[PDB]
Amino acid sequence: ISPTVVDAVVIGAGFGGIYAVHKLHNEQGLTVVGFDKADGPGGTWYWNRYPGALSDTESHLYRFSFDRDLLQDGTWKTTYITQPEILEYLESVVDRFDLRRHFRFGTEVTSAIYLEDENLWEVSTDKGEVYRAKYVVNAVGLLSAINFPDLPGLDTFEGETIHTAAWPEGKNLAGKRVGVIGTGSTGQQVITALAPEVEHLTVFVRTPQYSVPVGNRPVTKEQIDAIKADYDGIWDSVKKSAVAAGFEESTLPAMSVSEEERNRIFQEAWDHGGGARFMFGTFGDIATDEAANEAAASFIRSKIAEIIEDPETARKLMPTGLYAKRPLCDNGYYEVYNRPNVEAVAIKENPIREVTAKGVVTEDGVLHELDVLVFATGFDAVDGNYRRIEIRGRNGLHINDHWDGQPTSYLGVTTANFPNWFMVLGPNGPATNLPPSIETQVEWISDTVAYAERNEIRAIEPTPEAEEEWTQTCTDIANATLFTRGDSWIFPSVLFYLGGLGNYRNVLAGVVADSYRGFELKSA
Ligand SMILES: Cc1cc2nc3c(=O)[nH]c(=O)nc-3n(C[C@H](O)[C@H](O)[C@H](O)COP(=O)(O)OP(=O)(O)OC[C@H]3O[C@@H](n4cnc5c(N)ncnc54)[C@H](O)[C@@H]3O)c2cc1C
Ligand SMILES: NC(=O)c1ccc[n+]([C@@H]2O[C@H](COP(=O)([O-])OP(=O)(O)OC[C@H]3O[C@@H](n4cnc5c(N)ncnc54)[C@H](OP(=O)(O)O)[C@@H]3O)[C@@H](O)[C@H]2O)c1
Repeated sequence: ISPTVVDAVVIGAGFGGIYAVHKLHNEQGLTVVGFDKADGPGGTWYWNRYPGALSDTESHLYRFSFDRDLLQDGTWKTTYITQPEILEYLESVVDRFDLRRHFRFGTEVTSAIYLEDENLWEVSTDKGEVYRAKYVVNAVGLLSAINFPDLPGLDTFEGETIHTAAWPEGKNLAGKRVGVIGTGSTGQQVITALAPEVEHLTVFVRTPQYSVPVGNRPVTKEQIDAIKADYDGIWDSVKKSAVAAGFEESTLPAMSVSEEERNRIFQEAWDHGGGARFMFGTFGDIATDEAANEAAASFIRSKIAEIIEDPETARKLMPTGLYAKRPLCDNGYYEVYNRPNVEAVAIKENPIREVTAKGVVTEDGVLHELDVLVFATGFDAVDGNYRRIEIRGRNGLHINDHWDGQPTSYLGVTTANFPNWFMVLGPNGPATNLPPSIETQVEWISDTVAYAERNEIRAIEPTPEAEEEWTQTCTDIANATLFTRGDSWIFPSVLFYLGGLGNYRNVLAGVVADSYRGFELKSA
């Protein structure tokens, strides 16, 4: 059968995909079809329904900003929002802009083959059908594939095995014996939510992490209205900031003030709450200066030692090393360990021997009775959802052979040898990866497509020299941080632009004004 021919294909129905379909169809009038493996929209907020799921950014900012009427209709109950609220918000956006009919849900894109003679992309699905399109927009997230630790004799357990990425909604664990492995952001959130309802909780710790409070407080009607009356100024300042989190970012060097004043600013941020506020709203050299970083790390350690009453229990949860990741927060995570029904096992000192029929025995002889075992282990990286599908550009070159070593890009949204092919939150993009960052990229992509249609452009792609130049820029910015030292969230090659959202917006604007510097344009 002959494929369906459309202007644009969109892959993924999260924040990015929803916005791209709305810009491409409703604004520019282009024919558009979108896909997602999920049975509905939501993206990461469709898949992740574990108890405790929470926004890392505050409620009034964890949403779209492009529509002024939609912002004035928003509502929320606490300073942060849960997964059910975010899912309902994205579902209502889909209905408000009549986007649902443009999507094929429950469908996977299995291949994308560029045909140079026709200057069209051939897209085929796991369910049989075939499309051809002029532009492909990839909003495929960072899901990659779930991680599962193969513990000896796993399929002996007569209980339930649950991974946080596949939580069966409505599952009731009140009154059960539960184990959790994993103490990342997801583990901390699940541990906090389960502990007041379960009969017993056993946390298998491998590497404790730094975490600050979140400060999720109730909100009144008058506060929501105050935010709504200054919405334009609020978004204008967020879009010029570096981390786009709602606070003023400090330029004050940490070791330049007295120890009393340093302790006061740390404590004021800690009482407020916020991972980003603590790392970037207190001083300006926590990520760049050794002594500044140590000061913040040991302040968090002293907070953990005050909270946890048992000193032997505090020791197992005491983090060490550079305070240098994407800043975690929590809603009473440390206090959980003072409950008498919560036990912590340090896997490095007391490793798991192998799991029995109804529990896990460890190497000192103790078997912990468990009804269910929760796996809060992670996934992989950004390139995971790109490398698992057949993507072939000019001369049929595979995306794996093109990114033979490390995922590269030009300005985070394109790559050489792959014309009319764009990435939302791809490699070499900004580390800040929230809605306002998504809006920036989807808006650049939509404008570039409009520019091509108006000026009769048949194919745009970046030059290899422009791509290499962008890689140099991301590595130079990265090598001024402490992150590089040792190995941070990286591939030996950098993986993110760390200049902040405002500097990233200035780069994108300059490229367009300079007549799309870096891109070859094939006319006619
Ligand atoms: C619990 C949690 C809390 C978070 N909180 C924050 C926060 O507050 N701030 C922040 O900045 N970030 C946060 N993040 C992450 C960030 O918001 C997301 O990375 C971002 O929303 C990505 O939006 P997206 O639309 O690009 O991708 P996603 O939401 O990940 O959606 C991508 C979609 O593409 C689909 N897809 C992928 N490959 C294919 C394929 N081959 N065929 C078909 N469909 C495909 C997937 O099914 C998926 O639904 C959080 C993440 C989690 C898990
Ligand atoms: N960008 C944002 O704003 C934002 C916000 C929220 C969430 N997120 C994303 O959410 C993810 C974090 O959630 P997550 O907790 O699922 O991932 P994670 O950060 O990778 O945590 C996985 C946890 O499981 C442990 N673990 C993994 N394999 C193990 C094994 N074989 N044996 C024992 N323990 C094992 C890890 O310990 P070790 O560390 O010792 O290996 C770690 O504690 C990341 O992808 C992050 O980017 C992002």
